[PDB]
Parts: sequence; C-alpha cells; structure tokens
Amino acid sequence: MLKKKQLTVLDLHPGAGKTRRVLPEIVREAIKKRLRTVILAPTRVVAAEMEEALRGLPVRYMTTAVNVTHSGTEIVDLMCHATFTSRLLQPIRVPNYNLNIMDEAHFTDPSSIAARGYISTRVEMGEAAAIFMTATPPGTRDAFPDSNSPIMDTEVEVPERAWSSGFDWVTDHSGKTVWFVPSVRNGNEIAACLTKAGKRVIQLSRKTFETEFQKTKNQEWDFVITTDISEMGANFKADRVIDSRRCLKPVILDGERVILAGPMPVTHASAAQRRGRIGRNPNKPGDEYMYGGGCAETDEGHAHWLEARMLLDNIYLQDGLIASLYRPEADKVAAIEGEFKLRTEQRKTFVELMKRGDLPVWLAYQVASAGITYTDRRWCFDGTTNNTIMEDSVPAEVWTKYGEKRVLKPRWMDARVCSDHAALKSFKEFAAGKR
Ligand SMILES: CC1(C)OC(=O)c2cc(Br)c(O)cc2O1
Repeated sequence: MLKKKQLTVLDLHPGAGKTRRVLPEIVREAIKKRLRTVILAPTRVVAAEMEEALRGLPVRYMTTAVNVTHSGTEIVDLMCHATFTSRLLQPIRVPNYNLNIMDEAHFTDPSSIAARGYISTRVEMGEAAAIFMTATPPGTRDAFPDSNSPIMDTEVEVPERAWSSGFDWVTDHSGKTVWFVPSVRNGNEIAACLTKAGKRVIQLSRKTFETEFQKTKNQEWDFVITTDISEMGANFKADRVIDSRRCLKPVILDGERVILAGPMPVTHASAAQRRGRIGRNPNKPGDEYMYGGGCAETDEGHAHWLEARMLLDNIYLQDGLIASLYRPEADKVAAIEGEFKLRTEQRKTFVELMKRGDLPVWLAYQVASAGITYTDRRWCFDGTTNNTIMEDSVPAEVWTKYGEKRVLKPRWMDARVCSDHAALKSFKEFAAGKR
C-alpha cells in the first residue's frame, strides 16, 4: 500500500475496524519505512478518537482537540481535512508527504473534495502514495452494505413536520434513536414535537457538533436529531436510525446566486453512512433502520464540487499546473481547470473572507474576484431588491460600521448565509464590520 505512485481505497464495511485496527498498523509500517506521513480526520471529534487508537505512537497532533506534549521528532502529522486545505492555500510551507491517509474519505465538504483532488494528483504524478479510508467510495450504488450484526431495514413514511397522530412507532420505542433530518430548521420542529411528548432530545449540526456531541456521552437521551454531519464517523450507542433520506442541495443559478434546493433524495453513499450508525455491535443483532424515501445522485451539479475547483485553482502544485479532482468524483461539476485562478492579492482576500469572514467558498470568490478588499462591506447593502434577506417575515437590518441602519441586501445572494438563525446572526455581524 505504501509504495509510490499508488492510491489505495480501503473500503471495508462500516464498523469493520478501519480506524481502531487498520490505521495503527499502517502508521507503524510508515514510521518503520521513514515515510513522512499525514493523517486527515474529518472533524475534531474524529481527531480525538484517533489519538486513543494511536496512543503510544509518535504522532504530532496539529489540533487543539487533543492535549499532548509533542516530542518534536514525530514524522507523522495528524490534522483535520479543512486544516490541510487551508494550509495549502495560505503562504505556509506544507511538507510534500510521502504517504497521505484520509479517514472518512467520503466527506463532501468543499475542503475535503479539494484535499482528495490535490492528493490524487500528486499520486498520479508519481510523487506520493495515498490511502482513502471509507466504506462508501465516490459513486457507490449500494445503500445497504454489510454490518457487524444484522439490521432490520424498513421502508416507511417518516414525519418531516410536527405530528399529532399516525406515527405511533416513532414514540412507542424504548431504545435510543438517531434521526437524520435535511436541515437545522426541520430538526428544530421535530425536536420540539418530541420534547412536548416527554422525550429527551439532543440536536447536532456543523456549527454545534463538538459541544453537543459530548452531551451524547454525558447525559441520558432518547433521540439525537442530526443533519448529514453525523455521516462522518460520529458514533452512538443506539439501536435505531430513523432516516428521512432527504438533504438540501446548494445550487448555483446562472452563475449569479446560490439557493438551497430541495429537500431532495440523499446519495446511496449518504444513506449507507446514515444506516451505518447502527448494526455495529456483533452481540446486539436486530438494530432498526427506518427509511422514508429512495436514493438519487444529487451530488451532480451540487455547488460543493464547483467550490472544490475554486479552492484547487488557487493552490500551487508545480509552476502553472493545477490539481484535478479525484477521478471518480470529477464529472460532478462542469468546470474549466484554472478558470478560478486569482492573482496574489485577490487570492489573499479570497482566503481571508473564508478563514476570518466565515463565508461560503462561492460567495468569498465573488467578492475577491470583483476586486473588493476584505474590510469593504458596501457590497452587503447594494444588491437588487430580490436579494433582500428576510428575518421573521420582515427585511433583516443592521447598523453599518458607519453607524447607519440599513437593510441587508447583498450584491451576491448565497442562501447559506441565512439558512438558519445562527447563520443569519453571523452574516449580520459580518455586514456590520464586526469581524
Ligand atoms: C492547526 C493549528 C492552527 O492549531 C494547532 O492546534 C496546531 C498545532 C500544531 Br503541533 C501545529 O504544528 C500547528 C497547529 O496549527
């Protein structure tokens, strides 16, 4: 696996031991061969689980999620998928790793797709080896893979709103349930309905993941209501998964705006990962998987693959060459390699709008390519009337950095800046010049 010019896909079924059993063996072999190695974790929670599996091995943990006193002689680095891509983009020297290991390599966030593109190109060039660890590689058509113990799979109508009757099976259950919803707002309504019925509910989403995930260990719960973030190695002690089989899809319209389309069917990879949360204990057969719709290839035309191209066009590889997306996911976007390449100063603005501004990739690109500087927020207020952002059925308003009350009306509308109360609050702070 570790020899140059080779990319290996380690596709053992969910719960087969890729992280706890296979990963330490690969690391020992890499250290024995003096291979400068990088291990890429999707989240800070997975990074913490990896430190437990690799305890006693000389690994440099480039994350504050782990508290370790490094020796300074480690040749193995561990960091998140987003940190790797961020460091490549910035004027920071990233070693050219001989071995690149990506855990939960199915992650479809733009920074993860970009990391796969960069690593696979280095391998194609004959410069590095790579191991992608996932039960569901890109393009998988099997939503029902093998598991540690048998699962009861049931196609059933799943509520997506509060209900009064017709879904007794949901609340009549006495075990623990992990329920995947298409959005934070949809999970809020189902959570409220379950709480009113006497259930103890925890909610998880990208922004709250590390903090709220700890509650799944620290307190008794009946339900976990989660978005698709829990498809990336988050493990639970549960006996049932309820899966709406739906997700939101960011779509770029006429290259001028981003909408959150759907809810629409999840990919087979996502469904297999959601189901994969249960059937993990070989001594507990009969875990349930209730699913409320079919699968479709909704990653085709999904904005994340276009956003991965914007990131890869701005990463130095060799002279004017640009890394391609990983071959099995390369047809998900129609893009000219190099079309998003920015000049030095615009690239710096693009990076800062993402890193400090916390803006979606697409939106950060529109601002930086228009020649606007990071602190210039006039674009948050000079868009067309149809770009007015609404809050509680009335236009959102902020005090500008000049002390003037203005309606939020960005020149470029990206629905992810107001997909929920938390996102809109963060965007309002940005428009006001507060970060
Ligand atoms: C990832 C980030 C920003 O934060 C860390 O926790 C960290 C730790 C080490 Br060690 C390192 O070399 C670099 C790092 O930079």
